[PDB]
Amino acid sequence: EIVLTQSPATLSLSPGERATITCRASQYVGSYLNWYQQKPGQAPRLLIYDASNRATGIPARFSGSGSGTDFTLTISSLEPEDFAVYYCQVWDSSPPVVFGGGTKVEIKRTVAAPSVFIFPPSDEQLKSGTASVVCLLNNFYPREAKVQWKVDNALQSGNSQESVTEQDSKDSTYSLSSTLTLSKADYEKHKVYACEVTHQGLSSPVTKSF
Amino acid sequence: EVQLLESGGGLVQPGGSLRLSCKASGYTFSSYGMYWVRQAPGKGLEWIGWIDPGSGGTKYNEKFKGKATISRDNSKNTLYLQMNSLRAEDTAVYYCARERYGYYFDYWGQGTLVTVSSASTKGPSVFPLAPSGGTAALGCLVKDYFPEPVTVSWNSGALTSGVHTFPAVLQSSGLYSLSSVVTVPSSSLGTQTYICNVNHKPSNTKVDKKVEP
Amino acid sequence: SIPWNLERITPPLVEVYLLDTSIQSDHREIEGRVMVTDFENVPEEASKCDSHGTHLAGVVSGRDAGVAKGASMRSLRVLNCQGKGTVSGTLIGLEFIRKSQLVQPVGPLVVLLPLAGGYSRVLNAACQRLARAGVVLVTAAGNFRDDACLYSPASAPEVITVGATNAQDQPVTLGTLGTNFGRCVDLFAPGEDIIGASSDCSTCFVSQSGTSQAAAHVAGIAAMMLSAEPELTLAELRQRLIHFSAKDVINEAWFPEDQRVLTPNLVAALPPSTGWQLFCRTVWSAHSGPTRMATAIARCAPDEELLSCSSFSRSGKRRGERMEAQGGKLVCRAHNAFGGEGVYAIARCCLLPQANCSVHTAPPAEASGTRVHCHQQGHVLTGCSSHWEVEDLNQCVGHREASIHASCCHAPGLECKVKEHGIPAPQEQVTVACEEGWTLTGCSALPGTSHVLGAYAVDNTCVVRSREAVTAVAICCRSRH
Amino acid sequence: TATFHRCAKDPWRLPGTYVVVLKEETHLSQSERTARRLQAQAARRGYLTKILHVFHGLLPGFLVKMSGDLLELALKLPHVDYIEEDSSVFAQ
Ligand SMILES: COc1ccc(-n2nc(-c3cn(CCOc4cc5c(cc4Oc4ccc(C(=O)O)c(F)c4)[C@@](C)(CC(=O)Nc4nccs4)NCC5)nn3)cc(C)c2=O)cc1
Repeated sequence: EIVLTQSPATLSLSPGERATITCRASQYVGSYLNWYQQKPGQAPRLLIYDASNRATGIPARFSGSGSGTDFTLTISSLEPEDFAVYYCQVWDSSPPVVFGGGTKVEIKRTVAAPSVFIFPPSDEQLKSGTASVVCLLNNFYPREAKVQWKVDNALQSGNSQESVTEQDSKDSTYSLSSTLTLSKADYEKHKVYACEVTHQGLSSPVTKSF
Repeated sequence: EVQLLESGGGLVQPGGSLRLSCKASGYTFSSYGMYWVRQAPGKGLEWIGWIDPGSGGTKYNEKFKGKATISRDNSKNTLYLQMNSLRAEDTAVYYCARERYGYYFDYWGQGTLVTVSSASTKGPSVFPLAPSGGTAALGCLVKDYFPEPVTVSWNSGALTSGVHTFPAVLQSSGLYSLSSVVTVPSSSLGTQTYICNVNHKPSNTKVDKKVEP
Repeated sequence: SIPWNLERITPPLVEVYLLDTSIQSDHREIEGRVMVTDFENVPEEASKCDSHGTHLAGVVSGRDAGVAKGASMRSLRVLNCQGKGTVSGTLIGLEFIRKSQLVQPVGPLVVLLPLAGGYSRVLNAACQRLARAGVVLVTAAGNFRDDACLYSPASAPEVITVGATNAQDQPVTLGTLGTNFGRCVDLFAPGEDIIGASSDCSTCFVSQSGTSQAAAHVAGIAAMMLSAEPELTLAELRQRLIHFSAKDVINEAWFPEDQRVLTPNLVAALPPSTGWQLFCRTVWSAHSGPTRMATAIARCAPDEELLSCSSFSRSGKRRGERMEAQGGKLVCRAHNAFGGEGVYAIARCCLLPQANCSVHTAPPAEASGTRVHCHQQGHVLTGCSSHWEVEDLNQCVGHREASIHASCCHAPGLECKVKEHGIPAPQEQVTVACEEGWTLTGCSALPGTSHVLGAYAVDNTCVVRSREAVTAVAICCRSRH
Repeated sequence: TATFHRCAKDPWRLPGTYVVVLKEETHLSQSERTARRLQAQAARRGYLTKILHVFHGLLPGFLVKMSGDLLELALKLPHVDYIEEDSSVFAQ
């Protein structure tokens, strides 16, 4: 079977800057390769068909090239709406279709540090019998970060969950919210709690003791 | 115009089966190939099967060999999908896509979400996240609800700047937990009253909670 | 990028007829350009049924991986789902072409025959009748690692027989088999690991190997030649294929020893294009066999002129050769000696219009030896031949006990000269080649020599096979402009 | 004076089907008459023969499906140049 290998997995660029995405076929596919654009909450959209032809109603900044095994997709000037997920597609015998892994085009801006905030379990939640410690990491860049929960200088055993917002519409930043969920009995027989943040510049633990 | 109207999304019990439809309009239904392609959140495109509305000829992905079945009704210009013995990994957004034979996928469905869970409908418990320099942030925790989604607004929608409502997380109980935070100047903490407006539409649960240190 | 088999293809109303299996005309590589005729004649009777012809249609006119990108093709079904056919069913397909030639308007017709059976008298006769009607027939040599003269339509003198070469320009090997060879083969072409249209899906590609892929490659070149010059005759087209081919790139060690001299060392190419120049080619006769009065006869193709005649024997027991007029053309006749294994007659076939070559013979003189020259106005000496009746012994010279023969061609536009090279104690062969821009017309060995097996031309090099200095004598001609 | 031809590669021979090739100047009416004369002489001897095709444009003659026993009889027919036994061709 044919395998479509896309490179890179993530492309971080600035608007106006040029973008090049590569799709490599494991076999000869001629010029019968397609490109798709997928915006979040949407279905993919045909971008380039037959490796070089622009689909109807797509701007001229999108251009495709290649024949055989190596294929490229070029965006001359990055418009802010061009930051999406890109897929290369080809037909095959068995299976009848092959999709690439996808390439996420990301907005690049200056390195921003997270405005790290900590939140203790609310007293109304303490009556319910389960504690939840929340660590906020507001408006940072890039999306790569790490949170290590420190209950009285011990580690994060795996009783924590986190979620990251999508890149902001205004400042192109990211935000994270980690939740250390502990039982009421384990929350009582401990004193100090902290969340250690790994981002650019220095380590920044933020603590709170009841 | 060409439209592909999907239907049959919702909740499926583990071991149960999803039953989806794809209503086609604006073209000669039998002259184009049709696929069912799914996509798990954050992951890529996974094809399920193919059908030729003319012949009835089908092709299936080997992973869903015994579990998947694709049929059609040319009189209704409708495509059908059935996927038996579902597991939590089968939770994805399912699409129906038109195949222009030998060229590309020219038309797609809107995307239908199917969630595999044995949990029952439950309203959330809303807990505040009290604040404590120049700018301070505060929020409220929306915990233990099923199914997703929940909508959070601040001060009945008058507070939009600096708001970050986070995606929910599926926890061990099978329930969802979410948090929404706003960043405000520390000076207006005493003057301005901050409330989060939680709405869990599947259970008609509307909760307003005040944030105070 | 561009597949290896298309490296020697320079891109600058012609119909290509295909007699093969069923084809998938809907394939993106060939759709809209390849027509499916209503012809079908197969013995002993889905995606596997189409596999062979689809690939070959893609090899000829494929949009991405074809030789003649966008060439008009018309397919006939003579091979079943297992790629098997009959000679009878093949004749009916050929008659269908002859009927289609008369209905449809005039234009160059290329008939691609990527099939082979044993030698067939009726099939070769059918190929002759079509070639007499102006059809260019391109055939596969066969994948039996055998002499292609034993296979039809490969053995038909009027067709272009194509052998197969790999990416390293070496003859294709497939287990105990591989490409055919011999004097019936015109040239070789890429025939291993050839990417082309797969009948599995409308945009699928598959790699296939064989003389069928090599013959389809040559049909592609021929269609491109006929698109640019639709008035090229078959003789002109055969000469151009030979002239455009890569030379001496095949290691002949792959071929059996007795087939190395017979097999042309040519791999098809289409170099960048560019007045009148002299084009010559070498033809080998059939082996004469053991008889003191046995005779090997080499003749040229219609529209060609015979300019020289040479002979060869692996044992050396021979009585030379002679040129004689049969019809309105000269023929190369080689003579065997008593107790000889047999001889080969070697002719030099050139495109020299209205040359009216005549043979001029001087009888043995038994004096100090024999001599003859071209004395006519606007005549040039193109070849020197010599034969003798004895069992043991601008001018042509021979032994005093032998007759001398001169080929005198009326060609005012040519200027000819003689190049010699002699070796006292030769190590099996003596070589002399024409300079750049010169065309070899005649290859002979100088008489009075110890023991010569024979002489033959290999492109523009005179090769004299050895057991006084043994001298290789080359007659080189070229146009004055 | 008529000759017989067959495949030298014995596994590729297809006896029972023959191509009766006539002399070059033979008219189509003479080809159809020869095929009728062949069918008549074979039926008088208890043999069933089938004329599969009659060649017009390319070469004079016809395609016959008959027993090999009739070859001596068919070679004695007038206007006949040669008869060739059908054989197999293969994709290369
Ligand atoms: C009426 O019943 C007949 C009875 C006998 C004859 N013949 N037949 C032959 C004869 C037949 N073969 C087997 C096929 O021998 C070749 C096949 C191919 C090729 C070259 C071949 O080599 C020959 C062919 C013809 C003659 C030639 O003398 O006509 C020759 F000297 C050498 C080439 C390389 C193409 C080629 O160059 N094409 C030619 N076309 C005419 C002259 S070269 N490729 C396709 C395939 N070898 N010799 C010789 C004589 C003297 C003769 O009277 C004809 C009809």
